[PDB]
Amino acid sequence: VWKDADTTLFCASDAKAHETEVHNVWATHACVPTDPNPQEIHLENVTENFNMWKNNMVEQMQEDVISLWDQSLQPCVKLTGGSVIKQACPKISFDPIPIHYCTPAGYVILKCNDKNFNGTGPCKNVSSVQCTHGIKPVVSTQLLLNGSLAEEEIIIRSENLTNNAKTIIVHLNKSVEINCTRPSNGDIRKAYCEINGTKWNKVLKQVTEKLKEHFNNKTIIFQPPSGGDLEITMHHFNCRGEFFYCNTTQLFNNTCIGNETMKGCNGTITLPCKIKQIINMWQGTGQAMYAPPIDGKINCVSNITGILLTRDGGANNTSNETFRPGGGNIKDNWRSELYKYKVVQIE
Amino acid sequence: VLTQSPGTLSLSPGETAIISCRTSQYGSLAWYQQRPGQAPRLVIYSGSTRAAGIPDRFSGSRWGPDYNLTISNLESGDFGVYYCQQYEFFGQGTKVQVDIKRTVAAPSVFIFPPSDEQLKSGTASVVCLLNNFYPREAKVQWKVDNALQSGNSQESVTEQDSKDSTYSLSSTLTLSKADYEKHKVYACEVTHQGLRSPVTKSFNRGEC
Amino acid sequence: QVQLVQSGGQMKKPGESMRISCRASGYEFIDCTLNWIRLAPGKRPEWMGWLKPRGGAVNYARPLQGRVTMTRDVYSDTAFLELRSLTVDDTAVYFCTRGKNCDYNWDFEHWGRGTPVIVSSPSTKGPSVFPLAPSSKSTSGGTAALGCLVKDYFPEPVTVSWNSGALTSGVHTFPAVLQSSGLYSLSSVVTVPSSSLGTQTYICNVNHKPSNTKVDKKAEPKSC
Ligand SMILES: *[C@@H]1O[C@H](CO)[C@@H](O[C@@H]2O[C@H](CO)[C@@H](O[C@@H]3O[C@H](CO[C@H]4O[C@H](CO)[C@@H](O)[C@H](O)[C@@H]4O)[C@@H](O)[C@H](O[C@H]4O[C@H](CO)[C@@H](O)[C@H](O)[C@@H]4O)[C@@H]3O)[C@H](O)[C@H]2NC(C)=O)[C@H](O)[C@H]1NC(C)=O
Ligand SMILES: *[C@@H]1O[C@H](CO)[C@@H](O)[C@H](O)[C@H]1NC(C)=O
Ligand SMILES: *[C@@H]1O[C@H](CO)[C@@H](O)[C@H](O)[C@H]1NC(C)=O
Ligand SMILES: *[C@@H]1O[C@H](CO)[C@@H](O)[C@H](O)[C@H]1NC(C)=O
Ligand SMILES: *[C@@H]1O[C@H](CO)[C@@H](O)[C@H](O)[C@H]1NC(C)=O
Ligand SMILES: *[C@@H]1O[C@H](CO)[C@@H](O)[C@H](O)[C@H]1NC(C)=O
Ligand SMILES: *[C@@H]1O[C@H](CO)[C@@H](O)[C@H](O)[C@H]1NC(C)=O
Ligand SMILES: *[C@@H]1O[C@H](CO)[C@@H](O)[C@H](O)[C@H]1NC(C)=O
Ligand SMILES: *[C@@H]1O[C@H](CO)[C@@H](O)[C@H](O)[C@H]1NC(C)=O
Ligand SMILES: *[C@@H]1O[C@H](CO)[C@@H](O)[C@H](O)[C@H]1NC(C)=O
Ligand SMILES: *[C@@H]1O[C@H](CO)[C@@H](O)[C@H](O)[C@H]1NC(C)=O
Ligand SMILES: *[C@@H]1O[C@H](CO)[C@@H](O)[C@H](O)[C@H]1NC(C)=O
Ligand SMILES: OC[C@H]1O[C@@H](O)[C@H](O)[C@@H](O)[C@@H]1O
Repeated sequence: VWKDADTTLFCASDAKAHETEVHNVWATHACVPTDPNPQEIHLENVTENFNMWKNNMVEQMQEDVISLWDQSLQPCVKLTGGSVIKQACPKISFDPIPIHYCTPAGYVILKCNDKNFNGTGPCKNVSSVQCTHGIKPVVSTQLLLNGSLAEEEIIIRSENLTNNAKTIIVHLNKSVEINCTRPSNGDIRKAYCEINGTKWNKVLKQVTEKLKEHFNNKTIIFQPPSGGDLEITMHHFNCRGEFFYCNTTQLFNNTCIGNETMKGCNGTITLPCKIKQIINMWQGTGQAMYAPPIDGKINCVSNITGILLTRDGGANNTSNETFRPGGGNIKDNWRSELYKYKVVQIE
Repeated sequence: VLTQSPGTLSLSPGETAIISCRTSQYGSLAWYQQRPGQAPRLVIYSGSTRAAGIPDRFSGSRWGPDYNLTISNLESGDFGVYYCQQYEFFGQGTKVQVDIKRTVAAPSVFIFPPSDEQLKSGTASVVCLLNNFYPREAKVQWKVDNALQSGNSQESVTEQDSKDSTYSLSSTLTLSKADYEKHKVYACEVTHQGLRSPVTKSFNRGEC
Repeated sequence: QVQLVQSGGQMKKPGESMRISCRASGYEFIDCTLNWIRLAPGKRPEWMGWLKPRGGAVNYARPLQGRVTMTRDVYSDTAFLELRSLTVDDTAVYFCTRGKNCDYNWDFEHWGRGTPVIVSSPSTKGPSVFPLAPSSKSTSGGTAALGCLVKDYFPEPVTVSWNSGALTSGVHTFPAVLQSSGLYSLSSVVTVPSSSLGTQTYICNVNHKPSNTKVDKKAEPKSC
C-alpha cells in the first residue's frame, strides 16, 4: 500500500574523485557511489498510473544540471540585464557521465516495464527499484543525444497530440549515429556533422509512419523551425566544452523520406555547423561570451535516440500535418528518460 | 469543426439566452463574451467550470459533441457577442441584442424584378422585401419554376425601429443574365409567426 | 495581477507591414506561452500563433505562415508581432493573450486592451444604382413599395436619401453586405400609397463620399 508523493531524492554516479572533468567534479561532491547490486523487485498483479509530464523527478534533475553548469562553465563575460560579470575564462574538460536518481527511506520508485508505454496512463507491468538507470545530463535541442532506445517499437510521446502547444517526443527504437567534428587546421569556427543518410531516412520514414495512426492517414511532412534563438532554430549541443550549432535543414528533407528509390541523395549527409563564442545561457537569462575554440581535432560521436517535434496548428480542412524540430525546454530532455519512473510513499 | 448557433439572438432584459456549439474533435471547450468596444472576457472553461468574477447566472452544459451556454437573467451588460472555443479554433459567434417586445406583426411582402439597366451589364438581382414585422424570426425562401434554391440569396435585417419596434428584411437573389433568361417564374415564399400560411409573392419574367 | 499592455492602434495601406508590441507584468515572462488573436467584425476570432519566451519558440497559424513574425525581448518583458504585405482583409483588432495558468494555454483569461489596425486602400469604386420599380397596377387604397439598389461599391459607407431628404417616412436603408467580389452592396426601399404613384415623383439620392460620387435615379413603375 502506498500513495503518490514528492520527496527530496539523492543522485548516484561512478564519478572519479581525481578526475578534472567538469561533471565528475560535481558528482564527486553531490552524488554517492553506485549500488553494485540493483534490487529490482517485480510487483504481482499491480496497475499504477504514470504521468511522464507531471513528474516531480524531472524538476529535481533540472535544478541539479543547472547547478552543475553554474559552477562548471566559466564564461569570460556574462551579460544578464544591466549587469556585467567578468571572470577567468579557462578551457575545461567536458563530458557528461551517467547519473542515477535514488529514493530516501520511506519512499520507493515504481518502474514501468510495458514495452510500448507512451508516458501517460495505466501500466500493467510495474516493478520496484531503489534507483533509476544511468541518465546522461546531455543538453541539446531538436535531437536527443546519448539516451535510451525504445524497447519494442517507436513511441510518439505527448501530453496531448491534439494540443499543438504540447511538445512531442519521438522515441526511436534504433539509434542513429551522428559524427560531429571540427578538423584541426579557413576558419577555426566552422565544423560539420556526418550522419548515415541511408540509415537515417529509413528510420525517419518509420517515424512518419508512427505519426500517422495518431493523426489519421494524413501526409506527415517536416519543415525547419519557424523562428527563435539560434539555440532553437539549430541543433545546439556542447561537445568537449565548445558550443556547437548545427544546421539540420537537410536532415529533415521530405523527398528523401520517400527513400532514394529514384532520388539522388545517398551516402552520408554532412550538416553545416559552427562553434559560437557568444551564446544565450539556457540555465538562467542573459548572454555569455566564451574563449575561441581549442586547436586540434574536436570530435564527438553521439547516439540520436530521440527527436523533439512541434506540430503546426490553424487549418482543419487540410489533408496533412506539419512538424518542426522543437526544443527550448530542457526539462523535456529529462522527461525522455524519467518517463517510466514514479515516486511513491509507503504507508 | 466548431459550428455555433444561432447567428443572432434577439431577447429582452429578463429572459434566458441559449447558445449552442457542436464540436467534433477531442478538446476542452470554453466560452467568451465581448461587449462593444471592450476586449473579450472569459466566461466558462473546461465545459461548465465558471470563471473568476462571473455571476452564477452563466452556466454551461454538454451532451457529447453538443455544448450549451446559457444566461439565466440578461442585463444591460450581458448583451454582446459570444464565442465558443476549442484549442486554437473559435466559432463564428452569437450576437445577443435587446428586442423591445410588442404585439405580433405580419411582414408585408414585396418583390422586385431585375432592372433592364442591370441586365445590359452582366448579372441580374432579384429583391424580396419584408417590411414592418415582429418578431425578427422570419424565413425567406426563393423558388424558381417552383424549385427550391439555396446558396445564392443573401439576407439583411434592419435594426428594430425605435418607434413601432418592428423589423425589415431584404432578401437579394443574385443570378447571371444568361441563367436569368432560361427560367420564367420567380417567387419568394415567406413564413412568419404572424402568418397563418406561407405567403408567396411572384412575377413572370418579361411581362409586367 | 497579470496585465498585458499593448501598443497603440495603427493605420496602414495595402503592401505595408505593421508591428505591434505587448508588454507583460505581474508574472514570470518566460513561464507562460503568449498568443495573438485578431478579431474582425463579421468573422471568427483568429488565432495567429503562440510564442514561448523561453527560447523564442514559436508556432504560426498555417494560413498566416510566411507573412507573420513573432519575437520577444526577454529582459524587457515585451513581446512583438509583425505582419507583412498587408491587405484590406487584415483590418481588425489584434490582441495578445495568456492562458488562465501556465499549464493549459487555451483558456485565455488574460487579454490586452487590443490594438486596432485599419488597412485602407487608395483604390475606390463608385456605386451602380439600379431602380427597384414599384409595379404597374395602382389602387386608391392599396400600398406600394419602391427603392434603389446601391450595388458594387468600395469601400463603405454609402448614404441614400429620398427626394433630397423630403421623404423620410417609410424609408428603410438596409445594412451593407459584403459580396463575394469584395465589393459592398445594399438596398434602400420606401413604402408609399399606391395612389401616389401617379402624383408624386420618387428619386433616390445615392452618395458615396470616398469617391466623390453622387447619383440621382428616378424610380418609376415598369413602363409596360
Ligand atoms: C441546449 O439547449 C437546447 C435548447 O434548449 C436543448 O435542446 C432541447 O432539449 C429539450 C429537452 O431538454 C427538448 O425539449 C423537447 O420538447 C419536445 C416538444 O416538442 C415536440 O414537438 C416538436 C415539433 O414537432 C418535436 O420536434 C419534438 O420532438 C416534440 O415531439 C418534448 O416532446 C420533449 O419531451 C422530452 O421529455 C419528455 C418527458 O417530459 C419525453 O417524453 C420525451 O421523449 C422527451 O425526452 C422535450 O422536452 C428540445 O426538443 C430540444 N431542442 C432542440 C434540440 O431543438 C439541448 O438539450 C441543450 N444541450 C445540452 C447539451 O444541454
Ligand atoms: C494475480 O492474478 C493472476 C491471474 O490474473 C494469477 O495467475 C496470479 O497468481 C495472481 N497473483 C497473486 C499471487 O496475487
Ligand atoms: C497514451 O495512452 C493513453 C491510454 O493509456 C491515451 O489516453 C493517450 O492518448 C496516449 N498518449 C499518446 C497520444 O500517445
Ligand atoms: C513484465 O516485463 C518483464 C520484462 O521487462 C517480464 O519479464 C515480466 O514477465 C512482465 N511481467 C508480467 C506481469 O508479465
Ligand atoms: C522499431 O519500430 C518499428 C515500428 O514502429 C518497426 O517497424 C521497426 O522494425 C523497429 N525497429 C527495430 C530495430 O526493432
Ligand atoms: C567521424 O568522422 C571523421 C572524419 O571527419 C572520421 O575520421 C571518424 O572516424 C568518424 N568517427 C566515427 C566513429 O565514425
Ligand atoms: C549506412 O548504413 C547502411 C546500413 O545498411 C550501411 O550499409 C552503409 O554502409 C552505411 N553508409 C555509410 C556510407 O556509412
Ligand atoms: C541552414 O541552412 C539553410 C540553407 O540550407 C538556410 O536556409 C537556413 O537559414 C539555415 N538555418 C538557420 C536558421 O541558420
Ligand atoms: C531534398 O532533396 C532533394 C533531392 O536531393 C533536393 O532536390 C531538394 O532540394 C531537397 N530539399 C531541400 C534541401 O529543402
Ligand atoms: C555521447 O557519448 C559519447 C561517449 O559516450 C561522447 O563522446 C559524446 O560527446 C556524447 N554526446 C554528447 C555531446 O553528450
Ligand atoms: C550508441 O549506442 C548504440 C546502441 O544503442 C551502439 O550501437 C553505438 O555503437 C553507440 N555509439 C557510440 C559508439 O557512441
Ligand atoms: C488532454 O486534454 C484533455 C482535455 O482537453 C484532458 O482531459 C486530458 O487529461 C489531457 N491528456 C492528458 C493525459 O493529460
Ligand atoms: O539576439 C542576439 C542573439 O541571438 C541568438 O540567436 C544567438 O544565439 C546569440 O548568440 C545572440 O546573442
